[PDB]
Amino acid sequence: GEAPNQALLRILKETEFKKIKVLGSGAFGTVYKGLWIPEGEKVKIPVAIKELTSPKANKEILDEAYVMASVDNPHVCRLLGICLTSTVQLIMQLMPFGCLLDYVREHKDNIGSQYLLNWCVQIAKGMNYLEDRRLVHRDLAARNVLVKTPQHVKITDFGRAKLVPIKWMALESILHRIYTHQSDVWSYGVTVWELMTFGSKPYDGIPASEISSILEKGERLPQPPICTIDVYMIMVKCWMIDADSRPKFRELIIEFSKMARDPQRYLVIQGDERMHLPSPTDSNFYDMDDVVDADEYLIP
Ligand SMILES: CC[C@H](C)n1nc(N2CC(C(C)(C)O)C2)c2cnc(Nc3ccnc(-c4cnn(S(=O)(=O)C5CC5)c4)n3)cc21
Repeated sequence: GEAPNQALLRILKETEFKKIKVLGSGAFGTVYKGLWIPEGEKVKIPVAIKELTSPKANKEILDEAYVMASVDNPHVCRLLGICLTSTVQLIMQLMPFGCLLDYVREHKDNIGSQYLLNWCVQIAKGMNYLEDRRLVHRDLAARNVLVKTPQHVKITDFGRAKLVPIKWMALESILHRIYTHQSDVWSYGVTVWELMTFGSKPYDGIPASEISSILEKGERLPQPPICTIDVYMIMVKCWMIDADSRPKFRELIIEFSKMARDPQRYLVIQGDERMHLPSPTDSNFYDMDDVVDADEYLIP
């Protein structure tokens, strides 16, 4: 059959989690900001703690734990461990800049072409990795891309990942519930559109029930003002009826990489290049002592 999944599920003690405060709540559940202080290791890891006491809630979150514990890529979010309390909690890496959707909306005036094109390469890299691991995300959107640093993004939310977000879904998925890596490619094109429009809602005001009809007639999301025909043509290719005619994620990495070498040729932004976003070599970016990021804290 398939290859044995030898990933390790780390059961973490409640007593090892300090300075807990709410980051956000919604349909997704509740995400808390915390500090993981393991054993006598002299490390304080900034963490995010997710929870959806119901047996069906524990089933769904343990399915997300299963997928999230099985992934290992710089552009994908890995599970650090789980905490078994009244409800099952997922322990993950704190992404200080939150989701990419809210980031593009709040920092629109300082987001340049190089940042936008790099985010596209990075999302495609993480997506290609999921394809290698034979995983179909089934919920790629700008809301599910987290910002570690303005120059480093990662894909998350494995609640729907396998081996309804209508406005992000490929037409085969809306009509026949068919999900493939090529259906994820359609969602990637919508994710790209969301970025290029600085967080615009796709098909705003249009009800979900009308989307399938809109797509069948031949209607697609419009060309963002900053997008050259070069960038939009890539988005359009992700939205073709025939899934096999859509680009492969490895081709999106190549296409956006070439473009990111001359970003002003592919994205037209007023007051470009001069736009600055916080870097790790800048003041007040970071007890403070013994703080180690999850990407630098390997195994026990
Ligand atoms: C995505 C929204 C979630 C509430 N959230 N908010 C953050 N903070 C906002 C705060 C400021 C204001 C300072 O910007 C940063 C934040 C930081 N790290 C992680 N960490 C991770 C890591 C891996 N996965 C997840 C994860 C998985 N599912 N979800 S979700 O269901 O909340 C997603 C659909 C929104 C988050 N979170 C998640 C974070």
